[PDB]
Amino acid sequence: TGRPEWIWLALGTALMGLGTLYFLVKGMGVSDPDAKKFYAITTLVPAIAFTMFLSMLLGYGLTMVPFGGEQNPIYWARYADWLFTTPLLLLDLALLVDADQGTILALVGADGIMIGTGLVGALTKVYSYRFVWWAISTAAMLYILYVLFFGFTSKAESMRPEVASTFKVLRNVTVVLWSAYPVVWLIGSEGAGIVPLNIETLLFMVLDVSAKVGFGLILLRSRAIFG
Ligand SMILES: CCCCCCCCCCCCCC(=O)OC[C@H](COP(=O)([O-])OCC[N+](C)(C)C)OC(=O)CCCCCCCCCCCCC
Ligand SMILES: *C/C=C(C)/C=C/C=C(C)/C=C/C1=C(C)CCCC1(C)C
Repeated sequence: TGRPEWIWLALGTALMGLGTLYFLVKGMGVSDPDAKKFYAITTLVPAIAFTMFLSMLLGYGLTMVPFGGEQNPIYWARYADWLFTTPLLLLDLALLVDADQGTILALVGADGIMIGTGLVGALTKVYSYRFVWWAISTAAMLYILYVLFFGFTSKAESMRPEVASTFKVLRNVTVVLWSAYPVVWLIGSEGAGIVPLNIETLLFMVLDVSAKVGFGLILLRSRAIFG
């Protein structure tokens, strides 16, 4: 009966599910208050992803948008996942380096703009204006990456070296993974239409699992989260 990207939505669901269960069991077993905060934020991340992957697998979160002369499938539920999960990831990073309150507000604001303007782009009917929204979104993304690379690293230098070195691995993972998203959007079913929907779903699933479960495994096994 159903669409060919179903298999990657199914594999996504299973990996986000097992990662959530694993983080939950390890988290409930620790007593340190600082570690526990990291566990709570980091378990919630793949939990939200699991629910959105499951919804899309069962045929929700999907709409048709007319552009370029034809009717194009667009998965909007992805944006509902990212709207909450991307700022939770940034909060992990900010807590790890003791970032200022004003910095966090600015980053979460920027992140909201990135996801909101990405979604507006995805839903826009005049082909060339899709890319105006994409460009605004990518600018907001680049501001985030600049602040993580220059501002957060400088804050990390005032921490003990094992905290600084955990931050640097997470930072490097984040910059590499996050910088690929605007490229997948540009060339896939939301932008140019070159890479088909099934392969695009495969790419976003690998990126998402790496950015959430991978990131999580690295953070939650470090000594850096302990009080
Ligand atoms: C990360 C941020 C960096 C990117 C920022 C700028 C990059 C340089 C892009 C400029 C190229 C476009 C200029 C052009 O060349 O001509 C103008 C083009 C004609 O468009 P129009 O005749 O429909 O009316 C438009 C008139 N109006 C807007 C009032 C309705 O202005 C447009 O629309 C607007 C489309 C341009 C903005 C989005 C850039 C395209 C990005 C990549 C596209 C990739 C293709 C695979
Ligand atoms: C768990 C999900 C993660 C870590 C997702 C990150 C998603 C982005 C960095 C998305 C960025 C986008 C742009 C830069 C422009 C166009 C569309 C967006 C949402 C895909």
